[PDB]
Amino acid sequence: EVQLLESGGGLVQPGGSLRLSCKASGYTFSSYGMYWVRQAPGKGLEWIGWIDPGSGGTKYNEKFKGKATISRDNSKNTLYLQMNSLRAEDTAVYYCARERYGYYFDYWGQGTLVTVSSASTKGPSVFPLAPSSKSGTAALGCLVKDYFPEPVTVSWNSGALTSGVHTFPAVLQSSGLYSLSSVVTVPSSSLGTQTYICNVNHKPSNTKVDKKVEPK
Amino acid sequence: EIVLTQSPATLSLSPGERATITCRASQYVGSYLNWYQQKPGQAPRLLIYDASNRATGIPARFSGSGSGTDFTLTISSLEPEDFAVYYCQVWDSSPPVVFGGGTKVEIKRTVAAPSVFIFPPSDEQLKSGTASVVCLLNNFYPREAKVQWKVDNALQSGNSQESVTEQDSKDSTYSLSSTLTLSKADYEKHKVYACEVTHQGLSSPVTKSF
Amino acid sequence: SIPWNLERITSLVEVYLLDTSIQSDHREIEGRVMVTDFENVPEASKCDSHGTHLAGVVSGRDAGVAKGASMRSLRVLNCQGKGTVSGTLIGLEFIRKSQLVQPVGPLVVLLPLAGGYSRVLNAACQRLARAGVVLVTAAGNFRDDACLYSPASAPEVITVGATNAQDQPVTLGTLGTNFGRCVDLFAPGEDIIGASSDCSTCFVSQSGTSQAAAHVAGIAAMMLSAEPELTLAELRQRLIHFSAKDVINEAWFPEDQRVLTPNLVAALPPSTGWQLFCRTVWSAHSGPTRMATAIARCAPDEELLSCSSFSRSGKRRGERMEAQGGKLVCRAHNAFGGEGVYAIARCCLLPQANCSVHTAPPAEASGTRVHCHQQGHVLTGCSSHWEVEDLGQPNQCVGHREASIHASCCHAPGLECKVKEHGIPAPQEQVTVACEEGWTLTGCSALPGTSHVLGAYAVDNTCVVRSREAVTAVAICCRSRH
Amino acid sequence: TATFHRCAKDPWRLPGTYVVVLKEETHLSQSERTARRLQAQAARRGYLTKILHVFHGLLPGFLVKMSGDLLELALKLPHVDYIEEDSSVFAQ
Ligand SMILES: C[C@]1(CC(=O)Nc2nccs2)NCCc2cc(OC[C@@H]3CCCCO3)c(Oc3ccc(C(=O)O)c(F)c3)cc21
Repeated sequence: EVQLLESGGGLVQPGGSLRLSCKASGYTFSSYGMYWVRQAPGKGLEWIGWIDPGSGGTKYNEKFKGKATISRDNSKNTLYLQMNSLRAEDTAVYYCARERYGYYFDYWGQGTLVTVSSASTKGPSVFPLAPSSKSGTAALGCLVKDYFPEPVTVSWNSGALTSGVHTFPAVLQSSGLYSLSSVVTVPSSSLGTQTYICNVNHKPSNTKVDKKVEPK
Repeated sequence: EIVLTQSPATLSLSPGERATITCRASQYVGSYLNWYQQKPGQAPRLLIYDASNRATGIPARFSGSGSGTDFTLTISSLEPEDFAVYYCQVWDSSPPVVFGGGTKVEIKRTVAAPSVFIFPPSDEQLKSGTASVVCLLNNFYPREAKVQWKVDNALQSGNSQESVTEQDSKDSTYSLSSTLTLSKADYEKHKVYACEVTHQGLSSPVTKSF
Repeated sequence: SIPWNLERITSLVEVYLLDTSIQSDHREIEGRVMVTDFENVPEASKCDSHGTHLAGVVSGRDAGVAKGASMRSLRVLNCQGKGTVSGTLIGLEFIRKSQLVQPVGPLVVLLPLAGGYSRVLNAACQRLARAGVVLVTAAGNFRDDACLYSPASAPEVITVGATNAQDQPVTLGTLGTNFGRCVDLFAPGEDIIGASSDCSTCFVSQSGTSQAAAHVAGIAAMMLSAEPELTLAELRQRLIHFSAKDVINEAWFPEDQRVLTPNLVAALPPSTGWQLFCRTVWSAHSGPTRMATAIARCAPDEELLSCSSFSRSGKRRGERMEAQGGKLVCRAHNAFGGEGVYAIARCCLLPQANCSVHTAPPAEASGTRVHCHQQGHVLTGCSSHWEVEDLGQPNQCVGHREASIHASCCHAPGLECKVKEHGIPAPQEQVTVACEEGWTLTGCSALPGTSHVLGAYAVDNTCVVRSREAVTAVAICCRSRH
Repeated sequence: TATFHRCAKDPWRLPGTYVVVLKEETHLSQSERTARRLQAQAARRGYLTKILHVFHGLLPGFLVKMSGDLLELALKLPHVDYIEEDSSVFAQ
């Protein structure tokens, strides 16, 4: 089988450089061309560069000229990428793709996220979103605020509450920290009966916070 | 350089219904056009190569057509796993590769109304020195929705952030959460707070006053 | 969709290409185009640009004429598309050596190059055509007479001019397509999409007589796949028969070249027994000598059915048919003080016709008459010449009393022939008569006892009599009985 | 009896390289003997010549790289039909 193993993802300081790898297996590495394609979330596919592992011949996108460098090591079937002087616009999921000359892209990498930010690791502050006193269905949640970096996993009642749960994608605010909200819609009769807790886990900081949602 | 123009940007159809996506090349490219499918959190998948050939492990409902400048991707009957992003791709000289803009295929359900909710800042959050007001827009089909914050009958200058969930697997609806963030000083010296929703109404604001 | 140049297009056949190096890995031509060991050029993707495009024009999977045709590439042109006559001769010798090694089959040699008139290069094209090779060449892109260029001027090759999307001759600045009597037909040669040597799936638009010649070589390969025993004479007649007629505005060509240049644009119509195929050949201009002679011959495997003459001033002494090497030739005569004449022959595919000339001397009575009397013989043409400076029943030729009349009598029991006339009392510039549908024009002449006749010539199935009693255009129309 | 041929398009002429074309029935051994005779008569007069190619199968003759001064000498050689000065061909 043909596998493309990527590595080198994470946090890069603005002005810093990303250094990625792409380990290939299951084929003759020199017989196929290799590309580096990135994709910003919500946006489309943007190619970075190309290399021929046989010749060492390379091509680059004009927008990345002088900043991007692609090299190879045929002895270990590894593809290399370096993109200098990164700005916040360079936050994307980076892929290494194999090309069949004149045909198509037959194999891809798993996708490597590279986030460019000068922020530091910080645990979140969980604030409840209480159900209203005024008014058959009641909506409540909790606000996961001021954390870095992504992601945050939110569960309700240790996973016993899955119906009507909507954990929203986070937003990058002015401070450089993230903020999301997870909301559950429940029948209004089970308010005083059933207890509602949101289980927040921020793995990069090992922050596990349980917060009970109670009416005001 | 060759520019691949895809039409439409978003295709809203029902499962079982037939889907047709168009890719238009600015130059003659022959029949050397490829189609890719990209599901969320995954890498693009080869679907159609040489404008008409199905790739290895591709179901028969997928079919491609065209030669020259106009290309078409056809799905005979939409299965629920076929709702993704589709890209057309060709090779070129000056840039060695050209990708299309992308076409998102959406599930189409009956026009539903959002169950609008409002949430005041938390008690523990007010002690921190920042207030956050949340406006919930739950289970509505058309993704197009507008949220205008009403701070004592005034507008939202530039302090509002929102996020939309992915289309639900059960009822094919979307959900929105808008967050109005304010300082501790600005939260106290204002009477009423509201979020106006212009979806399929007319206008349904939901207010709160401390 | 389908490019415009393929709108008129509906087995062991090799297409040899003598051009620049080609990018054989290109998706359009890979697997079908073989790169030979041959290379003779006068000293990387710009090197392959010209050859790759032409290979794509002939056998391109998407944009080719003969989609999937087998090709063999020879390198005679460098990176700047420059070669030598000597390097081209060695390439042609390489084909002759390869023809004796490779299995027996139809060979098409595409020569999308041009230099000045070369005696050795035209003699080399004559040698290959005598071995059964179909040579397709470019007319040149010099807005000049193609008779001044080689291998365009080689009588044994198929010389191809270029036309655009509006079937108009290609113009490129002060230059453009070549023309003249040495050109056989025209073909798409402007904004031609084909294989680009920049990437293995890239397309580029190129223009020239090279693209026009590659288009005709594509048509010839499709003809030779369906009918492998077609001769060059049979293949040339079919290209002319299948061509689009009268679609070129001749005003683009110089005035003296409008009558000489064929108004034919290459086509391959839907396929759909034996029918009569005729074509017109023009001799070179005789010259200002009072005793100068213009001679028009037909191609080998072809029969000369008629002879006519033409002079721009009208100062001429007619024409005559004569036996030379066991075949009839057209011979025109210039008058004393005449600038020169053209000998115009009618070349047809009529096997074992054994055409003979029947001459009646000037009777000088009230005029000169001759007919075809043999069994199974038909009258195909009437010729007349006079030795004087200034003159004063069906199946028959009629001439002036002071002139000697000539009749072409061809043994063809399968042909039925008729005479069609049209006369104009005060003609402006020309008198015209055309054969009916299904009929083939074999002879074009004018009736004698006329004031001022410049000459006569056949344009497809129309007899054209040029002028300066009613001036009458006489057409001999033949067809097969079935 | 032998004639000389050259390109009428003067910028396309390539003097110094000539195609010596022999008579129709000439054998390969007679072509090589003529090329050896041409080199002997030129080296006797102080000229350094080079036979670039010997034609057989298509046309009898050879390709010679010599000075233009030897044309009068070469046209007088036996079995010679005509001599043609090399010229340039171009992609159309
Ligand atoms: C249109 C054609 C193909 C064609 O019809 N081929 C023929 N082969 C034999 C008869 S027609 N295309 C290729 C190039 C080409 C070149 C032609 O003149 C080159 C000559 C050389 C001799 C002096 C006049 O210029 C030409 O016209 C000729 C050729 C020979 C004689 C003849 O006297 O044998 C003649 F009376 C007229 C026709 C063509």
